[PDB]
Amino acid sequence: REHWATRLGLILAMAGNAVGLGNFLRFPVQAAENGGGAFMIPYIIAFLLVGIPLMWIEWAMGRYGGAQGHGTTPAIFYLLWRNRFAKILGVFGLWIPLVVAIYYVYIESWTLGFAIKFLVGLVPEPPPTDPDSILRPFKEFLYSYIGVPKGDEPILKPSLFAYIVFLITMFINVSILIRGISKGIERFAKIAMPTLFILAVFLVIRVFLLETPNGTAADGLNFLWTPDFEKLKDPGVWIAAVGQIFFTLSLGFGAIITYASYVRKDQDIVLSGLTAATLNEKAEVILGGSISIPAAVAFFGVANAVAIAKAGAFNLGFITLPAIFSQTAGGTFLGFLWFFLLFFAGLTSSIAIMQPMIAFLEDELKLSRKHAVLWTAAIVFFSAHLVMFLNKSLDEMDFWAGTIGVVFFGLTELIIFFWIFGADKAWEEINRGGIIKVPRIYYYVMRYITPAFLAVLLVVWAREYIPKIMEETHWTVWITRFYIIGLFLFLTFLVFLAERRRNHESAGT
Amino acid sequence: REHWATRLGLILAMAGNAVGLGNFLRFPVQAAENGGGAFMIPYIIAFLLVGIPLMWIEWAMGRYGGAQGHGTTPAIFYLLWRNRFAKILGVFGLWIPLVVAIYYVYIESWTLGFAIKFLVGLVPEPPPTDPDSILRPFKEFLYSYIGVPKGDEPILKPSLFAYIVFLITMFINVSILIRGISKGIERFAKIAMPTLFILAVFLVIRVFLLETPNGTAADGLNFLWTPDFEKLKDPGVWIAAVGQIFFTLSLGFGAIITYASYVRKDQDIVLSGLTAATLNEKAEVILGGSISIPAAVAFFGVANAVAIAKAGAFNLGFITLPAIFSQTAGGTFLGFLWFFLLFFAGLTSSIAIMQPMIAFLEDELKLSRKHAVLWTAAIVFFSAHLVMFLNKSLDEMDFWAGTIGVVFFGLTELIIFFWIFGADKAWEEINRGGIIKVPRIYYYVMRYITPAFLAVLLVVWAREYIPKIMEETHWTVWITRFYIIGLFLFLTFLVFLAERRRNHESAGT
Ligand SMILES: CCCCCCCCO[C@@H]1O[C@H](CO)[C@@H](O)[C@H](O)[C@H]1O
Ligand SMILES: CCCCCCCCO[C@@H]1O[C@H](CO)[C@@H](O)[C@H](O)[C@H]1O
Ligand SMILES: CCCCCCCCO[C@@H]1O[C@H](CO)[C@@H](O)[C@H](O)[C@H]1O
Ligand SMILES: CCCCCCCCO[C@@H]1O[C@H](CO)[C@@H](O)[C@H](O)[C@H]1O
Ligand SMILES: CCCCCCCCO[C@@H]1O[C@H](CO)[C@@H](O)[C@H](O)[C@H]1O
Ligand SMILES: CCCCCCCCO[C@@H]1O[C@H](CO)[C@@H](O)[C@H](O)[C@H]1O
Ligand SMILES: CCCCCCCCO[C@@H]1O[C@H](CO)[C@@H](O)[C@H](O)[C@H]1O
Ligand SMILES: CCCCCCCCO[C@@H]1O[C@H](CO)[C@@H](O)[C@H](O)[C@H]1O
Ligand SMILES: CCCCCCCCO[C@@H]1O[C@H](CO)[C@@H](O)[C@H](O)[C@H]1O
Ligand SMILES: CCCCCCCCO[C@@H]1O[C@H](CO)[C@@H](O)[C@H](O)[C@H]1O
Ligand SMILES: CCCCCCCCO[C@H]1O[C@H](CO)[C@@H](O)[C@H](O)[C@@H]1O
Ligand SMILES: CCCCCCCCO[C@H]1O[C@H](CO)[C@@H](O)[C@H](O)[C@@H]1O
Ligand SMILES: CC(C)C[C@H](N)C(=O)O
Ligand SMILES: CC(C)C[C@H](N)C(=O)O
Ligand code: NA
Ligand code: NA
Ligand code: NA
Ligand code: NA
Repeated sequence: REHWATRLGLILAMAGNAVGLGNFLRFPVQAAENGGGAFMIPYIIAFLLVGIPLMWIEWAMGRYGGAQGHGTTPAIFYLLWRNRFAKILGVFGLWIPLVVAIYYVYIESWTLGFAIKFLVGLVPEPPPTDPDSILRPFKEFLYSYIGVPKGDEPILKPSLFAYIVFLITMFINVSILIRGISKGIERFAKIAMPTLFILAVFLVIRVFLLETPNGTAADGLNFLWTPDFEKLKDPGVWIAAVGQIFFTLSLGFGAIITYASYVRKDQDIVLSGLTAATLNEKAEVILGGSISIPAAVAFFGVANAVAIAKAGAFNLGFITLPAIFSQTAGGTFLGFLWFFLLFFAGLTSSIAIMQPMIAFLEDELKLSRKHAVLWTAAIVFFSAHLVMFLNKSLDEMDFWAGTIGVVFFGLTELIIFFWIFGADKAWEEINRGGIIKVPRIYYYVMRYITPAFLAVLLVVWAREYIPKIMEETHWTVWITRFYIIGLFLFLTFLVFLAERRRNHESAGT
Repeated sequence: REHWATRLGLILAMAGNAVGLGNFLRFPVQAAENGGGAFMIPYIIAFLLVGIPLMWIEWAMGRYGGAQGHGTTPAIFYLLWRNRFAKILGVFGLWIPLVVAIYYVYIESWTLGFAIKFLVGLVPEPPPTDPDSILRPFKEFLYSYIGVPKGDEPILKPSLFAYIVFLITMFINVSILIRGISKGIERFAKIAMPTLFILAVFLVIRVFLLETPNGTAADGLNFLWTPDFEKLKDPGVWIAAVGQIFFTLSLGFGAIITYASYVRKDQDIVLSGLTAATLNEKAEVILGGSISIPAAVAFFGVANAVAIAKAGAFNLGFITLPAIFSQTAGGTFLGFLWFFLLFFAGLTSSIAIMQPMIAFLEDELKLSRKHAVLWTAAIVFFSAHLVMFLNKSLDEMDFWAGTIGVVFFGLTELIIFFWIFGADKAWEEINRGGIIKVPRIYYYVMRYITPAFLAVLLVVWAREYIPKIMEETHWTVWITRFYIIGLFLFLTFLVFLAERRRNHESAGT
């Protein structure tokens, strides 16, 4: 089996798995939509009661499986729980990252296409004070790129440029993955993460210099970092905060598990896992939090900044920020640096969510790395046509896989490891080889608090939120539901084939 | 490998593969849409220049593959042509029958549901002369069963009854297939084919007694059997005639090939193949041709009968015929006998188009028959939800797979066997073990006339017909296109896995 070559390499690869579009695009919107500082308390609490303990659990399950030649959850769950149902529940750790990759790589491709156009100055020209006259050209630019519907049909028509850039983006992901863990992912992380850090710091500095008649970047920071204890009682804020913690730490996607499956059996995961998690959190709250929101607030004031965030997932990052930058000297190049940052952040994460399918095909069906990578890319490339052409298909996938799925899977993996496999065995396994030990209090957090917290969350979710989504959506949501259900049945079939191959092989040995 | 147990068994199974909904539903519409007797000359000529020679070619390829343990075209094409492209072209002999099964089993399920309701008398009551007042209730009955759209959305809503009957129909197909070739398919054919023949003869007799002020059944027969040489120049009629010959003989679906793969290496296929073909043709032109058209013509006259046929694929068989029968004593029970006939005709054919996927999984991935059958049923059952809920998805599948695909595949398989593998080797292989020999003239028909006839047909098709279909259809056709393209990529992946398994096994031996 492959292994990470260096400690630093492992840490930066895991940090790049985590630090992605979630930090720079998703966090500012979630924080802004949910009251700024009012979001931050539930967020910090979720980091402590869910993010940290689940991070250690995933690293441990991955390292444990990897020791036996298995890096993905159909096999790993079965190692932990010798029951046919383990293998079926395990399919979610292939299905979730595959479905997420299907829309995530497309959005990543937009950042590359925007980086290219901004570099070469093929960008809109706003009319030199009316905000709408400045924003409209950037709205039109995004809408033309991805091809937002102008009529009643729920159909998208991406530009030829966007489509070619998607192909290029898939090629770049493949170019890294095909080189494998140490020579591909790890080597890339050592270049990409320092680059990303420097680009991000530069942009934070530039933004901190923004001052207009409507405010300063300081006003943005104050909005994000001033607590509002009256919102601690709002379930929606808690649900938002927990969903963001899963998404941002890559938990419940089978991706931390698969990366950790390349950690040597004896090598520490306590300090390493904690470090990757903290690095992500710094990039999220310090870097991601200090760019878009303070820029928007400086230019528009808090109330308008908030309304922009609520407006769409992509408004702040693909329309508003470049529009604001366009009002400054060098602003087109600053937009380039922003999209380049987003691109490296996305790329280091998308390789992490394609690696589970790759590991499964290699570990369980015994494909060569080359074939595993190319068939993985083929399935993602083909499937992404749904997200490219069907309006809101992206939203539907992000909901089932990237929102509900990961929380369900996090609870599942915790129950399997800490309850079924055995709490003391799990605890022992997490701590084995640790440079530090997990604080004792965390045993009770993992065994009782985390699953209870998650279980309640899912119930309140399913009761007061999802009913309005199974009944109040356009009929075309069933196109995406049908297809991703088919993907699950497909992956289940592959796990069935893997077991038949194993059986036929055991009979020959 | 399994083998057919008896000569008669083999013949009736192959006759039941052929004799299906194509004979009783499709033929009358095609003949009626294309001038009755004006259709019949091109049809008879296509039977001689395409149907017969391709039937022998498929039996021979199947028997040839079966001798080496292979019943499906990815492997068989590769045996005939040791080239990677053979295996890829061979995927069409899994994809075509799977896609066709996906809509064909659903339509078969309607015949079972109608048989049930007609048996129990849960049928419409027409108002005792106005044709519309008699037809409308039967139109409404079909539209409620399958759930035709009442608004603008291209969405179907089948009744709960129709949905349960689809499940039952899948179960019945599975119940036969899971017993295998000799104890399942062959044993069923020995019961079903005589039943079908007797039901069909009874219905022809009953219809021949129809006389109304608008005409007699005799008028229907005269319309169908009176040549119109002025239509011999119409390409559309030729295209219609050839498409019907493929569909009705099950050619180009990989299904005759797979059945023939269970014929012993030494056993005759010349007389056997010819007999199955002739039996189908009698059931088509004598039985299928003498029921619906003469009934409709007797009641409505030729011009109206023709207009009914042009009205929809299903109007004549599911609306008009039962409406006409309802005007006669015992007419509800006669409708039962009609739908029961259609059900046995469909069932004996649907098992034939599921068997290729089953044979592939058994032969190439080494699944047990039980697992091959159940996974096949699962994929068909799941996929059929597209045809059940998306208006016109059925039409799109029937076009790409059941219309264009089979003609393309017929030409492909002929080129592979007779040109690449070798005309003299092919000829030798067809005739080996024959109780009779193929007439010498047919060597030149197979080598030159058949491929030339097909090639011209496809060109004239692609030039003067398909352009109007890639540009003049509703956007939702891309939902079905996307999904069936995904099915091809899926089957290609399975052929890739089969080759890797074979490779790993050869290295162990
Ligand atoms: C591998 C799956 C292929 C399914 C069909 C893909 C069709 C892609 O179609 C392409 O779309 C681009 C973006 O809109 C257009 O700019 C191009 O002109 C068009 O060829
Ligand atoms: C990495 C570089 C990818 C380049 C893809 C080129 C796509 C060209 O796309 C074409 O460009 C023309 C000129 O702008 C436009 O007028 C056309 O509408 C557009 O189709
Ligand atoms: C379910 C996902 C399948 C999407 C396949 C879409 C195939 C491409 O479809 C083509 O796209 C072009 C670019 O928009 C259009 O200009 C063409 O009119 C259209 O034929
Ligand atoms: C919500 C959970 C937050 C846990 C923060 C743990 C901080 C560390 O807590 C420390 O743990 C050590 C090891 O068990 C003990 O020896 C120390 O006395 C204790 O203070
Ligand atoms: C491609 C096949 C599409 C068929 C699905 C048709 C079912 C439409 O049903 C609709 O589904 C929506 C989404 O759940 C709901 O919001 C609506 O209440 C419901 O009427
Ligand atoms: C295996 C793939 C499952 C995808 C969702 C299938 C949903 C079937 O839904 C069923 O449809 C029937 C027919 O309209 C309705 O009568 C039933 O009330 C409904 O439960
Ligand atoms: C093989 C027998 C299958 C029987 C399936 C029963 C489906 C019942 O279906 C129900 O039947 C009621 C009474 O007719 C109707 O009023 C309801 O609308 C319908 O949903
Ligand atoms: C692409 C094929 C997917 C189709 C899945 C449809 C899932 C079922 O959808 C359900 O169907 C019922 C019966 O029509 C409706 O009454 C319900 O409103 C709808 O939710
Ligand atoms: C369109 C093709 C129709 C072919 C009909 C063939 C009828 C049989 O033709 C016969 O074939 C025998 C064997 O070669 C010869 O010995 C006979 O002389 C010949 O008449
Ligand atoms: C589920 C994803 C659907 C996206 C497909 C959108 C492409 C629509 O494009 C349309 O396609 C039709 C069918 O070929 C053609 O008749 C029209 O000319 C064309 O505009
Ligand atoms: C940042 C990592 C991926 C995030 C995917 C977010 C998916 C949901 O985001 C959605 O939010 C807005 C809601 O009005 C819409 O305007 C957008 O179309 C978008 O699909
Ligand atoms: C008989 C074996 C399967 C035949 C499938 C036929 C598919 C095309 O048949 C179509 O023809 C008519 C055209 O107006 C439509 O009314 C129907 O909805 C039907 O889909
Ligand atoms: C799905 C994950 C790889 C996403 C990543 N953690 C991010 O924040 O963008
Ligand atoms: C697809 C084939 C099995 C159809 C069959 N030959 C019929 O006439 O209905
Ligand atoms: Na992150
Ligand atoms: Na990343
Ligand atoms: Na037939
Ligand atoms: Na049949």
